[PDB]
Amino acid sequence: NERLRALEDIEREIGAILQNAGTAILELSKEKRLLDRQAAAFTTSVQHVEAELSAQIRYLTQVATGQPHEGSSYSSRKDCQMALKRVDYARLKISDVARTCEQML
Amino acid sequence: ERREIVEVNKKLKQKNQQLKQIMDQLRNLIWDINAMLAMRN
Repeated sequence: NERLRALEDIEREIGAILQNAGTAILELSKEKRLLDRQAAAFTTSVQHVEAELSAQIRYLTQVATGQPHEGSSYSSRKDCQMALKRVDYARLKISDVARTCEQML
Repeated sequence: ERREIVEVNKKLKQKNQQLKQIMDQLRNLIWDINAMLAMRN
């Protein structure tokens, strides 16, 4: 759950770091203010993105041997399907009884 | 007099027939529910 958001934020930060490095290079090579701080921030963000990528790659490696988490609660799915079918059949029978009663009265 | 009694009896018989027709479906639904919920698990 949180690892997905972490990887998404890491990718967004890598993109932002690339953009900041490009902008800092442009501002520094245009003419010769904040170019030094911009380059420092860009280098720091690039290093942080690299560290985050290395940490995510150095994960616990849950299985890496076969198809893990086999069985997605299919029994519960089938039970819920049968319950819904029972409810639908009950509704149909109740509607039939109601039509019979309306024809009676 | 007697004709009114005969007509009332005919109407009562028709109502009883409709009542039995409704009760058939009622008991059918009761059996279906009580037998389907029993096979659970």
